[PDB]
Amino acid sequence: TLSAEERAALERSKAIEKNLKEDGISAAKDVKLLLLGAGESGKSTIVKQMTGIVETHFTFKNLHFRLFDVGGQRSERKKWIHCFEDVTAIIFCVALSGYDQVLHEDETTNRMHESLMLFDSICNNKFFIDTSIILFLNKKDLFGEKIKKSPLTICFPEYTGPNTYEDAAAYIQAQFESKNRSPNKEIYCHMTCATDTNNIQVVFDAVTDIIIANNLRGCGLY
Amino acid sequence: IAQARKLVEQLKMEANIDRIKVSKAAADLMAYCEAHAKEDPLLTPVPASENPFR
Amino acid sequence: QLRQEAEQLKNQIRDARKACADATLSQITNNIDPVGRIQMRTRRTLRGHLAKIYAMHWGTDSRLLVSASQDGKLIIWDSYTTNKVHAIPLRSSWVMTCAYAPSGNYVACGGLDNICSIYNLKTREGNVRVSRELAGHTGYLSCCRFLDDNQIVTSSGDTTCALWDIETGQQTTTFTGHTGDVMSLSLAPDTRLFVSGACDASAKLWDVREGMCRQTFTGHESDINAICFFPNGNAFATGSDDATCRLFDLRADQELMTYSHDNIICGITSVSFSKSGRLLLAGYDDFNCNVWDALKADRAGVLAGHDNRVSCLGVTDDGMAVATGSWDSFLKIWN
Amino acid sequence: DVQLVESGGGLVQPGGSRKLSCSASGFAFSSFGMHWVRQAPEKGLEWVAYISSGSGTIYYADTVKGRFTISRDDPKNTLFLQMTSLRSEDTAMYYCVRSIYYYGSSPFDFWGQGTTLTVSSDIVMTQATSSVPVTPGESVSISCRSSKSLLHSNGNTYLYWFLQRPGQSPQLLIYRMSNLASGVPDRFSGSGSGTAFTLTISRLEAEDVGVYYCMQHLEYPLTFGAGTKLELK
Amino acid sequence: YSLQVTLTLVCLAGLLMLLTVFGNVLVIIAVFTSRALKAPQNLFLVSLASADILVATLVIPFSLANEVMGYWYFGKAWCEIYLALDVLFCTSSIVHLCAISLDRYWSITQAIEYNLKRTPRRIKAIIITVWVISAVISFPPPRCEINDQKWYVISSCIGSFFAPCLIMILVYVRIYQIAKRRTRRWRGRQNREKRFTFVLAVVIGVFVVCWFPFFFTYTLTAVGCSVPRTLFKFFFWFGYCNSSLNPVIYTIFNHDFRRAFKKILC
Ligand SMILES: Cc1cccc2c(Nc3ccncc3)cccc12
Repeated sequence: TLSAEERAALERSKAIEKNLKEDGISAAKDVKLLLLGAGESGKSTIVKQMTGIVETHFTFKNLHFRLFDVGGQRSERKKWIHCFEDVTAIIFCVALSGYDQVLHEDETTNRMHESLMLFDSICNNKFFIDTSIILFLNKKDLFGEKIKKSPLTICFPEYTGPNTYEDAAAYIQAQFESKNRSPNKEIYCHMTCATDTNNIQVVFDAVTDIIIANNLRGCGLY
Repeated sequence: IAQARKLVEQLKMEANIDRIKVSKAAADLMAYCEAHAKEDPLLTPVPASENPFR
Repeated sequence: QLRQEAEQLKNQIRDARKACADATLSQITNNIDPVGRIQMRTRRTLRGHLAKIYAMHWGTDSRLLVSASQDGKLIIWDSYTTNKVHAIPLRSSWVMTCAYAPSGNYVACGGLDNICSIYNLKTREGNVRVSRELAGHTGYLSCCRFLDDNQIVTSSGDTTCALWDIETGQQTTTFTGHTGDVMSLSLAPDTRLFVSGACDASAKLWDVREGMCRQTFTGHESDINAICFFPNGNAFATGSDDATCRLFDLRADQELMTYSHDNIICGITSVSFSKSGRLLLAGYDDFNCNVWDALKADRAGVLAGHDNRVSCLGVTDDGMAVATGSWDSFLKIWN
Repeated sequence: DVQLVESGGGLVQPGGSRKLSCSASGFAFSSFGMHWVRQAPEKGLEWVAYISSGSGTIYYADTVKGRFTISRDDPKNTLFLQMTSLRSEDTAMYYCVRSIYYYGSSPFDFWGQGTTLTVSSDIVMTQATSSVPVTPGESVSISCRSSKSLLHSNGNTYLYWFLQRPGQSPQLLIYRMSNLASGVPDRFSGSGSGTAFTLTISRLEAEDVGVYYCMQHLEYPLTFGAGTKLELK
Repeated sequence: YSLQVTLTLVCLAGLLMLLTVFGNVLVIIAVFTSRALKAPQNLFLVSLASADILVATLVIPFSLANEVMGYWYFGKAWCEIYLALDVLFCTSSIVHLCAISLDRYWSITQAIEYNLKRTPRRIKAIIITVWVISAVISFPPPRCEINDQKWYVISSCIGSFFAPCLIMILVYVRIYQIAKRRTRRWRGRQNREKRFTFVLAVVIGVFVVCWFPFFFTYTLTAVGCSVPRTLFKFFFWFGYCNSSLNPVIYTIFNHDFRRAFKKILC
């Protein structure tokens, strides 16, 4: 057998193991969300509604949320992206108002196109292949003013649709819903006016639906 | 401007490196490997006794 | 104009390197005898973590090792008995690197919070405490190494590396010019030079005392994810998402040999050398780690039973064993 | 900083009961295993009891068994010893000692000031000498003997050396007959075979005058050798 | 009894025992060796596999001996315990299936609350409750026959099969309705509808087809109909055979389990 010193060391190791397991079990209850905006997107507004990675946590209807945003990370997103692979869902904020706004760098880069392309890259990633995405289209008031008096054709040349506005909002919503190759993975979209107070409710419903879908996958009912 | 000048200045002394013959460098690497190969346990399996990890 | 000057230098220097290039490791090492079929077997399995393991490091005693995982915890393992010596709860759960002080009194960890944390293992209160919070970087921490008990070198996403004075908490030196997220670094045995690989597909050798790059190595088709020095501190090897490993000679300023196989198409996460340098080990994104003959450039033996990407790999100072950490929250000791 | 204070001793008639406690402050008391060590009024040190860090392991001496119970309450950082049917020879001086067990640890590193109490097989460490005539500036060696080999199959010989200067609590010097306790002058050096051990003191001074004890940690009950005293001829 | 057909029968039942133990232990390992399988709900699968291994390993030979040998040559002091242990093992397997179904239903509906209450402590509590109910139901009763008391047989059969069968049927019907309602790219969704109908009908049907005949025919004998003749032995054998297939139904339709089994095999 082993000496008294090793018996004590093994007891300490077992206590450490038990504490580690208890911490892991306790931490597994909360839900982790990745916030992925684009520049002037309404991600800051969403966070306010509620230098490296910024973690914001909150409890809503006896549920604990952990929302991470990588805004100060100006490095290449290709690296460190795999860290948020086992994450419950994503939050994506596109500014409907961007439809008519070349990127500040003035590279003739339609704000929305940059977002459409960024969204496509994020959705068709090796990781995050099965992570449902919560899509936020905020600044409806702005989109609402701009959609009248300026055509969405500027952003989507193949508009082929009524200029104003709920229909325009449906065109852009569907254009974002597209380029989702994977099945069994839904994108929940919401229209944000920048002053609503039910976005917590919408995210909670999306998370509950995601949890229900995951539980129905374990039963083998993919 | 300043960046180009800094790059040229850096290259002024990154190409001054005295570089040895590649064949002799490889020979030196091989000689070190042969000399220290005896003590390497992963290269030459050690007896089950004197093996810290059972 | 000055750009043209830089180009002409890049041209003349290349015409000069090719001059000091008559033979190849292969041609010179075409008569050595093959190592054989290295068949290492898991001897221990550390199964305490609950999430992906992103880094590990051996202590100088070759018995204790520290591993960091995404569950926001650092574990000090006693490899001989598979006992947990310490469990350090990290303030930030996004840890991507860890280091063991050569003296063994401190352990450093860092990650996506852009700061490097130093932990005191020897305290009168018998608990691990954070001693210093090195926060000067802008991007995420990528690698850390202890020059001594009071000096540490780190790499970050700033495309820069820094040398720190722990007591003062200030960067005593900074190394700029990587034009790409520095993703790893290694310390020479002489402890006066070190190298770092970056996403710019190049690795640069730095002088710690001075603080300027001396030699820049290129010819790597993609990012660089791992770098390690040869045991004699006269060469080093690099991994990459290119699916190839390479080693360069400091005194030759040139590539010596390439370790690639057609069947292997995936990135390389870590590299390491055996005590004698005859064996080069490299973790792969294919869930397994291959072993390459240093001079023959042949895969001596594939070596892994991990369930996900082998994130970290490390050989003991006595060379007795090699530890592999993977995204399956498991650490395996191979001997 | 770290210090242990205990006060539960006093004049007790034979056959009575008493409670002893030492309050631990300045360190993570919950992460340390605690020991009780008894010293007779005249001389000698002997282990009494021990409670693990998690209070999941407890040990006692032969005479302690059936009369003494050791308890701890980590929330309040206090160590407890209960005495029942106290015997006349039980009158002695009590110390509570912290001890942490992991790879490369230093158990028995800190000792309390102690509390006096008055009333009315096993490994035999053998510190042969009992007094050593010495002068400052000259070396001195003290040897300890054990009945059974202390060298475990691990390669660690669990032999400890303590120094107890007059009128003050004992302090750890060497653990495992090869290591040096923190904050200890380098002149001390422990070495020996699996059964015989010794020390080397270089340029001895008047500050090292006292009594030294060798203890084994190979297996319980922990045993102490009688001490070897130093003088100033 | 038969002279060469006995060899065919003994051969066939040994085959059964082998397959059973093999699959169940494969599960216990995969579950215990797969990190992705470290979930509190798989303790139910582990307990079911252990119970099935015990039943197959020990109860089968005594029943394989019986019928084959043709009489209870083993200690008559064992029939009163052999029968009770057989009943306990089978009822424990059935109750484990019912508890797994109930956990699945409670996870699908009221998902947030039940996930909050999906502690391994609760999982173990449910396991112990299942085992204790199985022990309680089995505690009462040159040859050995099963108990024949009408009231005891009727009560035991009812409370050991009919209730869990009804519970499973109701829970899985509700789950099917929920999936259908949530069913409404489109080809993938309609492919998914077909896939879930299947995985559920198989789960709903194997258990019924394997146990209902015996328990139906068992009560029929108890109530007094007792029309079952020899076919009861076939129904009896169909019920045990069901245990061997039980792990397959509950593990094959899960990718994490399929990949674990593939790794184990290769
Ligand atoms: C009430 C009850 C519940 C479970 C099992 C029982 C049993 N044993 C079987 C029956 C069918 N197949 C395999 C084993 C015999 C008699 C009664 C039982």
